Amino acid sequence: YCRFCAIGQLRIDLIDDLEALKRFLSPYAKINPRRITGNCQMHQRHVAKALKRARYLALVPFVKD
Amino acid sequence: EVKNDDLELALKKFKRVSLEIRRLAQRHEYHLRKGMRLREKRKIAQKKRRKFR
Amino acid sequence: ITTTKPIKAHFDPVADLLTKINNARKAKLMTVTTIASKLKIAILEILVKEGYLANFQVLENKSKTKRIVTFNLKYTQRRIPSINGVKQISKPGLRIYRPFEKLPLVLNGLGIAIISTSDGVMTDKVARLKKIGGEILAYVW
Amino acid sequence: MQYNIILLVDGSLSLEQANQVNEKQQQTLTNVEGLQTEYLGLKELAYPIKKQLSAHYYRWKFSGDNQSTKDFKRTANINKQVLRELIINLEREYGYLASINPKKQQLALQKRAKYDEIIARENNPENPDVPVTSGLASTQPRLSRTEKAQKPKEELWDVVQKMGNFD
Amino acid sequence: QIDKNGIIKSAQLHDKDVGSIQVQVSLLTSQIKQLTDHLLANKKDFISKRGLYAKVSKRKRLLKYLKHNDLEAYRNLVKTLNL
Amino acid sequence: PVVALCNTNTNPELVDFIIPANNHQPQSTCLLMNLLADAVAEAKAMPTMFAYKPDEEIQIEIPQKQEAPRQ
RNA sequence: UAUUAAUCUAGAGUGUGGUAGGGAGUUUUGGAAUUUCAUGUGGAGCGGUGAAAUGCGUAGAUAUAUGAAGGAACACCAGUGGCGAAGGCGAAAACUUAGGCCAUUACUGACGCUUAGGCUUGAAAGUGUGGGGAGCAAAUAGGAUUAGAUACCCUAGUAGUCCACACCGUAAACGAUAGAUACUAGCUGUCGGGGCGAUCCCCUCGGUAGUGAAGUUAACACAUUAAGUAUCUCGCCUGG
Ligand SMILES: [Zn+2]
Repeated sequence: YCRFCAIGQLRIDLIDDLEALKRFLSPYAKINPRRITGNCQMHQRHVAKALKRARYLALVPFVKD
Repeated sequence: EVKNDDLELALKKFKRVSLEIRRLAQRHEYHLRKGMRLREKRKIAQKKRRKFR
Repeated sequence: ITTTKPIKAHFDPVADLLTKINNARKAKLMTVTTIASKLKIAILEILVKEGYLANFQVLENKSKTKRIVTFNLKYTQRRIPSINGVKQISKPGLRIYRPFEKLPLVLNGLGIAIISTSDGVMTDKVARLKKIGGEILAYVW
Repeated sequence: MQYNIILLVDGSLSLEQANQVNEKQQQTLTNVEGLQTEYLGLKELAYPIKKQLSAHYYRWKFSGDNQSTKDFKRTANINKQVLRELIINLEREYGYLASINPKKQQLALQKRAKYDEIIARENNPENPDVPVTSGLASTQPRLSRTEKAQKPKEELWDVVQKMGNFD
Repeated sequence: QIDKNGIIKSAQLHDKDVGSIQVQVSLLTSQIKQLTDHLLANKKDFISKRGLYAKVSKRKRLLKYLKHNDLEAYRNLVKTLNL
Repeated sequence: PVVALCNTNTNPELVDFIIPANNHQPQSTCLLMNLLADAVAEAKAMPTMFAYKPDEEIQIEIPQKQEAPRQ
């Protein structure tokens, strides 16, 4: 179940679906692996890249909720 | 990891998170080569793939 | 007709043919495909006139740009090929050249040798009758 | 090539001087324009930057030569009011082919599949259906013509049945 | 920054002849120029040096072929800077 | 010699006489061995109940026989 | 076969469109944590190991919270993963740049493989010059153990470990498997591209794993990515 491949999202960008990226962040400020997110490897890598960029941009926290 | 409501139900997950924190902390306190890092990481991944399937 | 599968020739014709025929013999297959050449043609008909293979038809496209050829091998109902062993003496950079007076006889005449002296392919015994020696293609037994 | 930039302003200050900073950093560009000044408004900071707790996020959407950013880069760091200067380029992994853009069909059908407000919750997103439209769009032919009619032959079978009889 | 389509029409002999070795050698010369500028700019981009060597040797093979088949085929091509 | 009820996973060259029948389904098994048993019993002078019988005798009781794939 | 006169496109390259990737270099940014310092809170032990002991501690350590500084390396994404010819490459961004993949009626027309010699790269350690130096840590000192300990343990602790410019050219630099080409059962996967087409699945062209037939192998094992069937070339070996 890769919902991005299911819907054919076909593109990811930072400021359009921020809540879709909080859904993937763990409650303890860490990236959830494949076993939780269920995404394909390439979409998961893109999400990790975008979440790192948001991490840089002071959009998501570092060590707490 | 802030989670506690009344008495104990939080504590079981506290043991879980403490176990994983200890797991993540033990391998960043003793130095050895990067090749050992990679090989041990692959060994752990193989253990997860063979036991938890 | 309309083989609808891309094929490409390996290298020198004699080896390109022998490798395919040996692999087909071992794999118990029926036919193999390869590009066609006049020397490969000549060896094909000199073999079939000895009865060592089934249908072989040279094929071209709707033009004379590419010519290919396939062939089936002489089998039995018990499914055993007519070919026993194949080995080439001529080799790129290792051409052999044999006068008639020292012509070799494959497996006391049981085998077949291909000797293209001056008129193309011919049997070793008919070349001995011709007493014409020359270049030797390969051993077939 | 397209450019995308996220601007961080010095937080608690009012919204108007932030747009003054917008224009001030708009003059920092080389011969590139064709952008929108649309902004994301005030948002709480996920973590403190130096001492502030929130800020406004501003964006550009221009597209120009590679010379565009360098002067803006050496200006923005000096300007204490602007803090975060992400510089997006088309180096992001993307695709916009017209033959593939109409995937809104997939969106809509996935939504109907997800739309199960009725009591009959028998639908499952992760479930095969074995459908077939059978669009081949591939034949890969290689025509051949008959040039020779060499020694004929027939076909047969490979069934094995030996020993003939018992006795 | 290389403008591949532009140089093609320069040495082009026909309307749609793209495999004529003149255009490939011209593009190789321009790419070698750009890669030389890049290499003198970045003394430590070693993979660029590998690519530059590959391209100059490829040009060498192309020119050897050209000067071998027909002696008069490259009369108009010696006008391009070489050696 | 040997004769076998060779399923799709067997090796044909080993067995002398090949009978490509499905042995996973019990109904097919009983069918085949009953016809073999009557084919030998007719030579044993016994009546061939299932061999050379026209119809309305071959059909044997069977628990629901489907789902050829196995885990 | 060699030479030469020519012709063609499947070999091999260039174009077209689509396409992935921690490919590389240069230029910038970030945060955790350690250490040091400063600020408060506090009064006897701390550290340390099999057990101890040098060592640190009322001159306020450890700890607790905040701030400053500097240096190094980039958890969680992370894989029966991806890229690179090899060594290697994973916090973020920009510029330059590499090669790669699929379909290519397009173009050219055998322009190809191998490559003595030549050239380029090449982990760590080491050398020279100037910096930088938080932590770690050769050598060195001390405390333990031992019969001895110039070691294993502990406390310190220098070169070095980092950056800029030049050099060295070695490694179990390994898949212990040179490169190129074509063929030869099968099955299970996985990743990239195309089409059909909510993923799920179908197939096509490729890479990457596991299983396994014949065949090979001294055996172990390899097996469509061969150590099989062969060819071309290079390099290599002839008891210890
Ligand atoms: Zn996906």
